[PDB]
Amino acid sequence: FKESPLYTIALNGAFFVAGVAFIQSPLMDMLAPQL
Amino acid sequence: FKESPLYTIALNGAFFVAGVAFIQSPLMDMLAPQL
Amino acid sequence: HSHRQSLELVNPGTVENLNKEVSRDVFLSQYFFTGLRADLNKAFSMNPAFQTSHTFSIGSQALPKYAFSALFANDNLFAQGNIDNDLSVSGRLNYGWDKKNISKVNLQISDGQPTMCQLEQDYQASDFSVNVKTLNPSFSEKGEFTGVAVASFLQSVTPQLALGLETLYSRTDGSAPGDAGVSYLTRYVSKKQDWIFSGQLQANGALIASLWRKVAQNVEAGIETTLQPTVEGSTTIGAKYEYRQSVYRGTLDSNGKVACFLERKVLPTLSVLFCGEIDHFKNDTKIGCGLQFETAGNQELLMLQQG
Amino acid sequence: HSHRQSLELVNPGTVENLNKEVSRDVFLSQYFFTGLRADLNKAFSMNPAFQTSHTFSIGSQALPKYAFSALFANDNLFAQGNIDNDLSVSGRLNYGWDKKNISKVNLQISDGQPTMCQLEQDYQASDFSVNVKTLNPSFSEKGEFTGVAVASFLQSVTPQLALGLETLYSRTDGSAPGDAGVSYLTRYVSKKQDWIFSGQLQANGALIASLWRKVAQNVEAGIETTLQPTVEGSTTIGAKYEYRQSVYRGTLDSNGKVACFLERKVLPTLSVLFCGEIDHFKNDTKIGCGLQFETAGNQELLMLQQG
Amino acid sequence: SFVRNAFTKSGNLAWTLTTTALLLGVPLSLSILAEQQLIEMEKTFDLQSD
Amino acid sequence: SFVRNAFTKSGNLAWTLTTTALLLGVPLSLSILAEQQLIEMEKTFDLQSD
Amino acid sequence: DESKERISKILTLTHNVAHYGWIPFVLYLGWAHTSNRPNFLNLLSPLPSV
Amino acid sequence: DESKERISKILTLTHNVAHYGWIPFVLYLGWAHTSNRPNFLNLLSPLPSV
Amino acid sequence: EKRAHQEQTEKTLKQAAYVAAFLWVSPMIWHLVKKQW
Amino acid sequence: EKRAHQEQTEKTLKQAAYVAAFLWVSPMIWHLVKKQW
Repeated sequence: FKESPLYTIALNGAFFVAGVAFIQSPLMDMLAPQL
Repeated sequence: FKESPLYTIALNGAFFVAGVAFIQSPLMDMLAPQL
Repeated sequence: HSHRQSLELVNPGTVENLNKEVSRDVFLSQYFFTGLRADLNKAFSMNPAFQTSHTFSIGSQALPKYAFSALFANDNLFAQGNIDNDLSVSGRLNYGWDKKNISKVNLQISDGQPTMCQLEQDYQASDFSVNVKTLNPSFSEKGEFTGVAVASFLQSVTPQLALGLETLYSRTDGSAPGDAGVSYLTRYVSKKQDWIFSGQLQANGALIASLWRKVAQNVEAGIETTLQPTVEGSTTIGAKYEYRQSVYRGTLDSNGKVACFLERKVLPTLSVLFCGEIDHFKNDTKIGCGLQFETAGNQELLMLQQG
Repeated sequence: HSHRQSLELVNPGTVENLNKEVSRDVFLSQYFFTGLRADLNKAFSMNPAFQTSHTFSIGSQALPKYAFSALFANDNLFAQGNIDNDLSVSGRLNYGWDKKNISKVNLQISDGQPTMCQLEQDYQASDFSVNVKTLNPSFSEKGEFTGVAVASFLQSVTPQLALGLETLYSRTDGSAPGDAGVSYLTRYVSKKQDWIFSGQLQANGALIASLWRKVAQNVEAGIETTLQPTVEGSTTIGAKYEYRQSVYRGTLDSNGKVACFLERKVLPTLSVLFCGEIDHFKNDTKIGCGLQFETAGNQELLMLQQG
Repeated sequence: SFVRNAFTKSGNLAWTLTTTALLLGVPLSLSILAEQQLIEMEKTFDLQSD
Repeated sequence: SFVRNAFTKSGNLAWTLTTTALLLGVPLSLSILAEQQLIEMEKTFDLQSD
Repeated sequence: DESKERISKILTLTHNVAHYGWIPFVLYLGWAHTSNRPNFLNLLSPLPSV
Repeated sequence: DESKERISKILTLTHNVAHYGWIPFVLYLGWAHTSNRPNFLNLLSPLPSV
Repeated sequence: EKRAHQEQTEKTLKQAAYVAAFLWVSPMIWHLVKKQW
Repeated sequence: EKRAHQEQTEKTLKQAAYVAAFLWVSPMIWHLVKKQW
């Protein structure tokens, strides 16, 4: 347990990067319905 | 302003009688949709 | 009594079904919930009825967070267990010794305490119906009866009117004498069965009397007035609309609260419920949507469901 | 500057529309409500746009009990008044001096106090957009400026990237010097316009940066991360599905709350909204349905609406 | 003013009536619309068959 | 017991995932169903015309 | 300066007049612009006249 | 009486056994009665197997 | 006072039995009334 | 201390004007960079 002040920014940046990669990956086009 | 203990029973009975008459009157058949 | 069997009466409905046409059909008392709730139902067989329901209710104080319940029913035997969050187990078992005679035992348990355990035998006859139930039955060293015992009798005086009584015995600890009361119930059915009236002069001067009407095959409405020192009673007006795609139920209470309950059948299996209420006396509202998913787990059942 | 006009840039969107693609399109921040709410809209004309909206919201703290609002709009002039319960009047007026230059004045008043009165002039050009707004403007005897004044400038450095700044002047009472801050904003547009990224290094070290993607004509998704001593920020993931019959908007926040917003268009006029949210950090839910009725009052408008 | 009191009370009663009418009618109106649409669809399906 | 703690935590996480999936999918599933039904109805209307 | 006092008084008077007559302002613009010119009582009420 | 003690002990033991084994009771009756006899893990979980 | 509460309970049960007999025989009494008028 | 807050505000405004000029001329600088490489 550290919960350093920088941990919040590191976590938010990590989630932002992961979400951007997920959104721009083929997985999001797959998520859109075919019909 | 009286709000006598019997006023509650008189009011409930009056509403019951009025609602019964309304339900069993032509007005409720009219309320049911034609289609 | 040959000569006195000529009247040929019809068996009146059991005591608990006295207000079924109004309390449990044209009112939201039993169907109402709050906040979201998803109800997943699984059907495994049809001829011998079996099911495995689930629930996910959030935001409702009355409802639990999760509740697993398996219901088993066949021609003469009906059982249902219901696990709940906090390991609160509830169960009901119904066994019909004869076609018209059924013995029902309910049992609800919460954290190791069998709080509710009522065993009742129901006896339906040509003209009269009598059922006796014992809530929290037990025996004591001094030998006197313990717990609450209720016996009700309903006899059809005429084909369109039935009268009866409900006897109540309740004893809390057994040290003191158990208070006993009697309640009077009346059920009137129109010759055409278009409208049904029922009155209940319950114990402690309580009067729960209701009326029921069937406007058409789709619309049926009813009214219930309750009365309970000073009395505390409310008059309720209700109506219900049933169609091939949806079931609507409205109600305007005497306290001022207005409620509705719409159940849309988007699909034969999935049904989306909406349940909103308003409280005009304090100007607050409690609204909750929900779900009802009925998915089978057997090829034959799915084939039957799709037609 | 003839030789330096050869680049032929495109005008970037105004500063307030920097996050429009995400904040106001693929998120529920603006659309969310609680408890029931009925919104009746009346349309009186089409060519010169006029409307007379109404609202009946119960159970929502943010929303009012009743709100009458008439919106008038034509080719170059847009006005909207909004009466609210408690006689809280709100108003907005937009006048376009030129096709690309518009001056907007908003005014909200509650119980005789013009709490909000901001006048802004917006100037859009071939490559840059600049708008200046003055919140609660006034003058003082000592002669110094009073109230809050904000000026923002956005210039397109390249066709696919625009950079700018937002200058803020705020003075509360005028006795003390008015704190002034500057904010940096960046907007990147993909060559194909498939995805849009925008970053905002707001004042006080606040970083509001978002991303936007258009999966297809129906599905578009975006992400927004906010940051604000110790920082207090949340990351939001969102998506929206738009169809000919309904508009869906979902969002999973970093705080744990999950929300959705379904708007079914049962009829071209009547639209039934559903808006439910969950708060997994405290395990409570806030859900509210609603209405949206768009009924005309003119024969021509009804003929146009029915097709 | 007593006139103002009557005005506000009469407005509040109108608001209550409108809200109750909306709450008890919108689901019922949606049900009526759905049933009628299903009836029309069945009629169209029968016309196709015949 | 630590095993019991893991059991309850893993069950609560499963409940949270199921509830979130239901909340974010049921409206989306209803929208997909409505759009598909409208498409089928348009196809039927075109088949009638042709 | 004198111009500052003029601006302040103009701001105060325009605020005061707008607070009472802004919604009427928009309603007048609407009802005048529309060729039909519906009556005030029907225009205010939320019912279709056609 | 002795019969009362017998009834009391029977009630206690049946309560204790039911509290733990009632839901299993119904599940066993179901899975045995059904001709398909689905496996326990699929029977418990809320997913369609067919 | 156990004496007064036992007596009242027993009398309530006896009256309940009386009205039970009344309801059991009520079809017969209604038949007789119908014959009379 | 009004002196330090007025000076800081004025310097903030001056830096804002500087970056405003930077952004105004940025297309030209990017054009020159593109020519260079």
